[PDB]
Amino acid sequence: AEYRNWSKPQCDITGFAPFSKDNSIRLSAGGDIWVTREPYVSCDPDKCYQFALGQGTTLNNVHSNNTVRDRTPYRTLLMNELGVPFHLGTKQVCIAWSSSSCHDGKAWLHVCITGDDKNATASFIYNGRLVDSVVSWSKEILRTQESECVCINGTCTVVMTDGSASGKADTKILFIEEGKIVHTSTLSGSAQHVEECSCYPRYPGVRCVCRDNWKGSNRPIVDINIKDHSIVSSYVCSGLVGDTPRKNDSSSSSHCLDPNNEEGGHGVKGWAFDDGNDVWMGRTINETSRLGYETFKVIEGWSNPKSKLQINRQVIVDRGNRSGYSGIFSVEGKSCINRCFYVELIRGRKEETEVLWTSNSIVVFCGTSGTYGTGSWPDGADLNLMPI
Amino acid sequence: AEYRNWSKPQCDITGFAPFSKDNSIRLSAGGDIWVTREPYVSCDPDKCYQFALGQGTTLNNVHSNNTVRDRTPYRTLLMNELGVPFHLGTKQVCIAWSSSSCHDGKAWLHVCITGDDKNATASFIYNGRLVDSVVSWSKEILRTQESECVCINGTCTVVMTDGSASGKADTKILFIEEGKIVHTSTLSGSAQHVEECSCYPRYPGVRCVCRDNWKGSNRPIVDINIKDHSIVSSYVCSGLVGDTPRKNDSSSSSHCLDPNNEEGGHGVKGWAFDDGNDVWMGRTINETSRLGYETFKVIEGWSNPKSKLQINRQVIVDRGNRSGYSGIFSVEGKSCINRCFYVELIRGRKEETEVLWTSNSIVVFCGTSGTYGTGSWPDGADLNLMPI
Amino acid sequence: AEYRNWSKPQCDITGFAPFSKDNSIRLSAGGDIWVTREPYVSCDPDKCYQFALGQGTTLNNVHSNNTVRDRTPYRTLLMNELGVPFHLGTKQVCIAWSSSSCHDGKAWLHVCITGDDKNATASFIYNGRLVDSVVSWSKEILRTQESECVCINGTCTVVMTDGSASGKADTKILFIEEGKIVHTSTLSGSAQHVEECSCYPRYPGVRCVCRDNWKGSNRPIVDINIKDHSIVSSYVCSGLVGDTPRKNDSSSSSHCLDPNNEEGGHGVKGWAFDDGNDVWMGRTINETSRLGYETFKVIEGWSNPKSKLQINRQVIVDRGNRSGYSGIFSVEGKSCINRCFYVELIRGRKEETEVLWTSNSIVVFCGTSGTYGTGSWPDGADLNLMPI
Amino acid sequence: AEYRNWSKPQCDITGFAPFSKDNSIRLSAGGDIWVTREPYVSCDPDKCYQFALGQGTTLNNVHSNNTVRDRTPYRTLLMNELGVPFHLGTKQVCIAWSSSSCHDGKAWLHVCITGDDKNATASFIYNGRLVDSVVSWSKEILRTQESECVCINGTCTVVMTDGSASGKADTKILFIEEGKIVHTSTLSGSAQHVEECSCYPRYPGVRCVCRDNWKGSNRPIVDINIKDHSIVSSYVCSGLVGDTPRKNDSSSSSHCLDPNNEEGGHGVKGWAFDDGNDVWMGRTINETSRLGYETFKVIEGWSNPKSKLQINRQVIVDRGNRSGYSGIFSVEGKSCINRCFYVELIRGRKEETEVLWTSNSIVVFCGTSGTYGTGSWPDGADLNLMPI
Ligand SMILES: *[C@@H]1O[C@H](CO)[C@@H](O[C@@H]2O[C@H](CO)[C@@H](O[C@@H]3O[C@H](CO[C@H]4O[C@H](CO)[C@@H](O)[C@H](O)[C@@H]4O)[C@@H](O)[C@H](O[C@H]4O[C@H](CO)[C@@H](O)[C@H](O)[C@@H]4O)[C@@H]3O)[C@H](O)[C@H]2NC(C)=O)[C@H](O)[C@H]1NC(C)=O
Ligand SMILES: *[C@@H]1O[C@H](CO)[C@@H](O[C@@H]2O[C@H](CO)[C@@H](O[C@@H]3O[C@H](CO[C@H]4O[C@H](CO)[C@@H](O)[C@H](O)[C@@H]4O)[C@@H](O)[C@H](O[C@H]4O[C@H](CO)[C@@H](O)[C@H](O)[C@@H]4O)[C@@H]3O)[C@H](O)[C@H]2NC(C)=O)[C@H](O)[C@H]1NC(C)=O
Ligand SMILES: *[C@@H]1O[C@H](CO)[C@@H](O[C@@H]2O[C@H](CO)[C@@H](O[C@@H]3O[C@H](CO[C@H]4O[C@H](CO)[C@@H](O)[C@H](O)[C@@H]4O)[C@@H](O)[C@H](O[C@H]4O[C@H](CO)[C@@H](O)[C@H](O)[C@@H]4O)[C@@H]3O)[C@H](O)[C@H]2NC(C)=O)[C@H](O)[C@H]1NC(C)=O
Ligand SMILES: *[C@@H]1O[C@H](CO)[C@@H](O[C@@H]2O[C@H](CO)[C@@H](O[C@@H]3O[C@H](CO[C@H]4O[C@H](CO)[C@@H](O)[C@H](O)[C@@H]4O)[C@@H](O)[C@H](O[C@H]4O[C@H](CO)[C@@H](O)[C@H](O)[C@@H]4O)[C@@H]3O)[C@H](O)[C@H]2NC(C)=O)[C@H](O)[C@H]1NC(C)=O
Ligand SMILES: *[C@@H]1O[C@H](CO)[C@@H](O)[C@H](O)[C@H]1NC(C)=O
Ligand SMILES: *[C@@H]1O[C@H](CO)[C@@H](O)[C@H](O)[C@H]1NC(C)=O
Ligand SMILES: *[C@@H]1O[C@H](CO)[C@@H](O)[C@H](O)[C@H]1NC(C)=O
Ligand SMILES: *[C@@H]1O[C@H](CO)[C@@H](O)[C@H](O)[C@H]1NC(C)=O
Ligand SMILES: *[C@@H]1O[C@H](CO)[C@@H](O)[C@H](O)[C@H]1NC(C)=O
Ligand SMILES: *[C@@H]1O[C@H](CO)[C@@H](O)[C@H](O)[C@H]1NC(C)=O
Ligand SMILES: *[C@@H]1O[C@H](CO)[C@@H](O)[C@H](O)[C@H]1NC(C)=O
Ligand SMILES: *[C@@H]1O[C@H](CO)[C@@H](O)[C@H](O)[C@H]1NC(C)=O
Ligand SMILES: [Ca+2]
Ligand SMILES: [Ca+2]
Ligand SMILES: [Ca+2]
Ligand SMILES: [Ca+2]
Ligand SMILES: [Ca+2]
Ligand SMILES: [Ca+2]
Repeated sequence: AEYRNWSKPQCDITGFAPFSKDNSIRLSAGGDIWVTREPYVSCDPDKCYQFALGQGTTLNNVHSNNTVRDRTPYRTLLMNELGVPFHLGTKQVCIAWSSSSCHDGKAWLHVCITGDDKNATASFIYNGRLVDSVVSWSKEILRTQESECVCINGTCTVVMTDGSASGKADTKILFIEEGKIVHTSTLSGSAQHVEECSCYPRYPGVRCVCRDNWKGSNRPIVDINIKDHSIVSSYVCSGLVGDTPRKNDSSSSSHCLDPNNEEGGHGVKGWAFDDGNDVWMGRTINETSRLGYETFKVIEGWSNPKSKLQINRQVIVDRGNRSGYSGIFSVEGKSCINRCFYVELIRGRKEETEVLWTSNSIVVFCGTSGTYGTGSWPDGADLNLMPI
Repeated sequence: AEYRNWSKPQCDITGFAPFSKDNSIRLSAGGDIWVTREPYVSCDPDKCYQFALGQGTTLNNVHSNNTVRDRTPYRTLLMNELGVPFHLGTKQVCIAWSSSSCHDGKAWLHVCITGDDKNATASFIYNGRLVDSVVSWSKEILRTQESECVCINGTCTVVMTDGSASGKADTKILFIEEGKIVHTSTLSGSAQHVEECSCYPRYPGVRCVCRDNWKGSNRPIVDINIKDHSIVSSYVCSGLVGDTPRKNDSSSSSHCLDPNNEEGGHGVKGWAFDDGNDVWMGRTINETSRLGYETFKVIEGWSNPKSKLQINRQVIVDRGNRSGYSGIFSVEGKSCINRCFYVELIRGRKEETEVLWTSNSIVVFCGTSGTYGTGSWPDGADLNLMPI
Repeated sequence: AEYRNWSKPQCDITGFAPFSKDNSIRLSAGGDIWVTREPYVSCDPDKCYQFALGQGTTLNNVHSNNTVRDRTPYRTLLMNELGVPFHLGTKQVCIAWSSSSCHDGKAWLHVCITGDDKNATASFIYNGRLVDSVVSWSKEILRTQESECVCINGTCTVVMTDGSASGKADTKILFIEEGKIVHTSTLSGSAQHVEECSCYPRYPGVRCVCRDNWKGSNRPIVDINIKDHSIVSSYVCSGLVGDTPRKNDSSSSSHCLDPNNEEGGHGVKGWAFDDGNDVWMGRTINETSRLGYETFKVIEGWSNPKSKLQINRQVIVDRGNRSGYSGIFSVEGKSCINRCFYVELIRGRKEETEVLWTSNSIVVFCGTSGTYGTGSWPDGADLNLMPI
Repeated sequence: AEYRNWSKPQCDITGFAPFSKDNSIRLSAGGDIWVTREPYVSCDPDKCYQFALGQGTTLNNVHSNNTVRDRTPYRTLLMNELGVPFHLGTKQVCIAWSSSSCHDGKAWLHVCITGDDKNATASFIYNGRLVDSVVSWSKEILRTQESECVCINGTCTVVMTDGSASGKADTKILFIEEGKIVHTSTLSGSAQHVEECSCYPRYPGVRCVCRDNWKGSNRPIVDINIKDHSIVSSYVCSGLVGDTPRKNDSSSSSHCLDPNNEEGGHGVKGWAFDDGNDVWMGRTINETSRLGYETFKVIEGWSNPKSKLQINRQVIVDRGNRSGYSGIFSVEGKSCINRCFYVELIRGRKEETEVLWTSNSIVVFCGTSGTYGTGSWPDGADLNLMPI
């Protein structure tokens, strides 16, 4: 086995094609399925895995009451092969209420954060054994991506944030070789508030598209030099912005270096990536809440903060159906690196009151250079009929 | 690992021997089993897999109401090892309400069709990663085999139909190398309406025996040249015809080049294959509905449209018990290529009203050059006692 | 991978040591466990598998009513790794109401018999593909071992019986190379009625200890020359006899060449093997029914029909708890071939009336040259409390 | 594959980092989970396994009544991959009410003890086959570690005790090469009462930290020379003692060679290991019962019986939540041997009366040379709401 370098061109992308769905909530109506949130997909050199943060319970289970909560001692990172729903035989790969995973071409890395809100611990688990850990630096919910980290030449990188949700915080990018934290660079450049980075290889570096929870409805960008550890940061230029909340299409504005200051507070995890000077991104369709999910190409939307010229719109989930977190992952082809995305379909509290629990299913798409049609892939669970 | 060429003679066939049954519906009476239809078997160079189109639900599950429906967003292709019933730990290999799979000797191909009836998308997934997709060409339920595709020298072929069920439609045969659509040939020769081809290697080409849903109770044949991409087409000569509906044995007639125009409208998925100038086929015993299932050898039935001389009849499922789709698959022996078949045993709506759901189990047989006896392998589920 | 020859000495045996138990019936009280009977253990060169004949249902399942019946269309051979209870994810390896399996060192053989009582079919499945089949020869429940076949130099042998349970029948020993029936020898020598042979390698041949269902409470022996296909047969000399029913210890008698004519009618599957001129065997403790299970060494009990000198008694299952079929299997050590046995613990009908079903669990022991103690390993299920 | 020598330095340890949790009891509230006690973790050269002694039942199961009992015929050793909860598809690797497992670098050894209290049998199972067994020597609950054995150069060692719980007993250390008992050394040196040793490699020997159930609240130490089979024994010097019960921190005293005679009677399984002349250990926080669980480094606590200078305290489980057995396991890194521990979280009888059963979940930590924070990882099951 060799290390993944990802030293290949990004694939031709004309839009995205259907790839997986787990129907997890519909299945949990007549089966033992884990209660989850904050899921993601990541793949070894052969095949993909779906991950999620469990609530240490199944759904048709008295313990599923109040799974609205973000951090308990019972949250673990569940890891299955993609499209195998989180059944009772699913492996919990670490204790974690925040996490991120990747494969360097030789073995898995899991970055797992649990413990006290004011003093959480990040364990680093590579090749099925604990190799390192770090404390919270700022003592206020040490957290990371909730999607795949990225490894190049065997150096894995991961964005972690400690401190305020709605003010300045302390973001650090760690570098990991065989599970060992070998360097820490701190957040630098013009990105002001960084979370939950959806990151992807982009030889010779990594690139991340994050969530500003403070002043921006534009998403931050972070560029990571793997070799000398340098960090630059900015925002997705594109005049059509990717966070939720945001202002509508006619009212919105962005900026390449600064938060737009537009409904900025709060956010949702999301993704985007560069296509020359164009940008592919997706987002919730509804501008205030996590209902619906679309993707498009903004032309010059990677280098022109004034551009609102989208093309290749696809509805992934229609505007009446619920979405949630979404993130990028990258899959090496024969000649090129393709780009894929998953989308958390959240059901339950607080939005839905028919049931006491909070879970999610996923649906997953992949970049295609072929043709494709139209549709809608929502959760499909009828909450009026689920475990009373 | 090398590519499958299948450059071996077809095995001596004196009839078929029992091979698998999953008892899926009986199991679903006290366990969590997926609701399925449109199943098939296909095998890698070591071992076989059962596939089916799930309804994104298990049976003892409120979501199993109305699984009569043919296409929802929740349908995925389930893939298990043959004889492992579709339990909750079963892997969903793509989103699909129409599908077809094969192994080229190196890796799996899945052809998966989902999305809008008028604009469905066909994703092509090879070696656990999406490589291509195509849109509907005619905008009316893009669909494919519901049984294994066939790959020779690493070029996989698959029949896909778009357009009318009960008039002319646009059938295309695609060619796929490592998940990449490398050519499309359109349907040619004298076959008028083509569906759900049960296809099998026949070095140097592929051969398919399809379903005419329009004017024929004889089944179409399609011959696919893998090397220069040419396509010829006709009908199964044999005077005893293989579709359902059909006219009875004394009243029936066929034709080698044309639909018999005999109760032709509608049909059911089925299979047949040549044995010199003889033909092996199977079919439902009842001539109007999917009750019972038999197989036989019509002598000169591959080259003489007047022949009604059958021998080696076997009842697979008796005439009081329900059948459904059936299709061929092919298994490489030490010296020869054997031929096998599965048979969908459909239970539930609309025919059976004791329950609100629609599922199936399977039973599977294989060509044998040995001797064999007699029996009946129905579904065995007592619907009077199942999830009320 | 090479072929198993088993060209090693039988291990020193001072008695048997505990090896596995599946608690299948106790588990089925709060889980989805298959209804089974006629189980056995067999092992590949690495590890062991438990097999059983399923009733195409789980226990807490309406379909478990009447699983007393010996042959239905829904019976399949279940195969798990040893000590993994027959859960819903268990693989059904063929359709079978009678079966036998072995590994030649390269791949599995399954011998599977299903279909009409008067015209049953025996499929031969090797390396995950059907290679041969035979019809019933005598048209009266073609049946085989219900325990492992034995393969030497890649020629597997299996005893099959067709015809009368309580008169002369037609026993044949088949020889199989890569799933192909390459020869059939018919039953020869002085054994009059042969069933359900518990067979074991004994270089250069195989040896079997069977069930006489007609005139003998002594068990038959069958010797199989793998190279020239010759067959001799007799009975276990030992004056303490191994069938059930039988006469008590003081009243009993045997004979090396002839059925003892002692309560002979009927029987139960069992095992024994030679240790020089001594014999190891086990049997039910109760002499008329399948309650309890013991093992011992009869000294000179392999060559002297008058000897009733037992030593090294072990209770495997105490005389108040239910037993059932038991059979031998053989496990290659570094220097020697060890001998092991499983014991069917039958629960349910007709003997137990608290429930409508009929199943079994297993317990398994292995030959040891060490020391060992005493105990009792019954089924442990409280049928007064099970699925009403 | 080569033999594990463990000829590497013990890793830098600054405390312990989170590693796994199975939430087994919370899961058993809406799923089929085994009833267990006496669990442990052990790892092959790639990955870790959780083990436990099952009660031959699942929790939501009538058979879970009275699982308070220590030895029944239905207890088997369950083995899963670490963090896969003991679901119904879990493999029972032997019959055992006392056990211990290890991997020599080539294959697993299981040491399994079942049968009569006064005449129990210890089976030794290596590479999926029984190789040896021994009887009870003293005829009073032959028992072993309930945590991993240790293998060096392919000689595995294991501590076993027979005889009195609250007086002198007969402890022996066995040596096993490929499952074969090749020598037995008896307990020697100044350790008076030995149980349930938590053992760990320490090249060139093994070292164990045990439970004195008679006169000591200090834990015994046993040193095992693998090459010449010699045995020395003593007690953990450290003035803060590791058993439960014990006297409080201000009242307590220890002794390097003798039981402290301090509330000594009874005990709980535990672990410790040397760090130069310092000692790492953990223990229950409550001094009389198995509520809470902490770990610390006593400075000079390995060579000075007067030292009560602890540093690097971590709460693993807070003082209101239940603990239980805990034990060490060892994981080979690239350059060093790390040390990890699991902790049995016991729920049910006799302490908790809301339910009739007795089970446990686990939580697992690992030595880290990094930094770490604070938290609490209890069982989390609400017994007021569980299977009535
Ligand atoms: C079958 O499926 C395919 C693929 O999904 C559909 O084709 C796509 O249709 C979408 C939506 O209409 C297209 O996305 C849109 O691109 C527009 C670009 O304008 C024109 O420019 C191109 C070339 O430059 C011309 O060839 C063409 O005439 C375009 O019209 C944007 O203006 C759109 O944005 C606006 O409309 C959307 C959606 O309605 C609004 O929500 C936005 O906020 C905004 O106002 C949009 O992005 C897409 O490019 C097409 N894809 C491809 C590959 O062709 C078929 O429409 C579909 N068929 C059926 C029957 O459903
Ligand atoms: C045990 O199991 C075996 C195998 O299943 C059975 O043997 C088969 O029996 C079937 C059904 O009778 C045979 O199939 C039939 O072939 C007929 C051919 O006619 C004769 O020609 C051959 C040689 O040319 C002669 O040797 C022989 O005498 C044949 O009679 C066809 O005429 C049949 O078609 C007609 O009958 C069927 C079924 O009854 C109708 O439904 C049809 O519509 C049609 O009118 C039929 O196809 C088969 O060939 C036999 N197989 C083998 C390998 O021999 C045994 O019968 C069975 N035994 C018991 C006791 O059940
Ligand atoms: C702990 O566990 C061990 C192993 O299970 C037990 O030791 C075994 O005990 C059994 C049962 O008593 C022994 O089996 C018996 O062998 C007898 C042979 O007679 C003597 O011959 C030898 C040497 O030739 C002498 O050393 C010895 O004194 C023997 O007594 C047979 O006569 C027995 O058959 C009769 O008794 C049985 C059982 O009671 C009846 O049911 C039979 O029908 C018959 O009348 C019997 O086969 C066995 O050999 C011992 N094994 C070993 C390895 O020593 C311990 O007894 C046990 N301890 C406790 C406390 O339970
Ligand atoms: C975030 O998480 C980290 C790691 O868990 C915490 O830091 C640890 O805090 C614990 C508990 O206070 C420390 O353990 C203690 O060590 C003491 C040593 O005394 C001093 O000596 C060192 C150097 O020699 C000085 O640097 C330092 O000032 C120490 O104070 C012992 O005295 C303690 O034992 C006593 O206190 C405990 C716990 O309160 C009692 O229960 C005992 O019975 C006993 O009386 C104790 O062992 C530990 O060393 C720290 N670890 C590290 C790596 O620094 C942070 O406290 C935490 N932050 C928050 C906000 O929760
Ligand atoms: C669910 O949790 C809430 C918050 O603790 C609690 O008040 C409520 O009683 C719980 N609901 C049920 C049905 O137990
Ligand atoms: C967005 O979601 C809100 C919240 O329910 C809803 O009321 C509103 O109609 C939605 N807005 C749009 C523009 O679809
Ligand atoms: C099942 O679905 C039908 C069609 O929508 C609906 O009318 C009916 O109420 C459903 N049945 C039940 C029991 O909910
Ligand atoms: C075919 O099926 C129909 C539909 O129920 C039934 O009424 C009829 O009797 C069957 N016909 C034959 C010839 O068996
Ligand atoms: C079980 O089967 C018997 C035999 O057919 C039948 O008479 C009886 O009604 C069945 N029992 C139940 C409870 O359905
Ligand atoms: C054997 O079993 C029968 C059947 O129940 C029982 O009545 C009898 O007591 C048993 N006999 C012996 C000798 O244990
Ligand atoms: C549980 O076991 C105890 C001890 O045998 C018994 O007395 C009691 O009846 C059992 N409880 C139930 C609910 O059956
Ligand atoms: C220890 O546990 C006992 C048993 O319930 C409890 O009563 C006591 O308060 C605990 N002691 C301490 C010091 O926490
Ligand atoms: Ca924001
Ligand atoms: Ca259930
Ligand atoms: Ca038709
Ligand atoms: Ca008999
Ligand atoms: Ca249940
Ligand atoms: Ca003590």
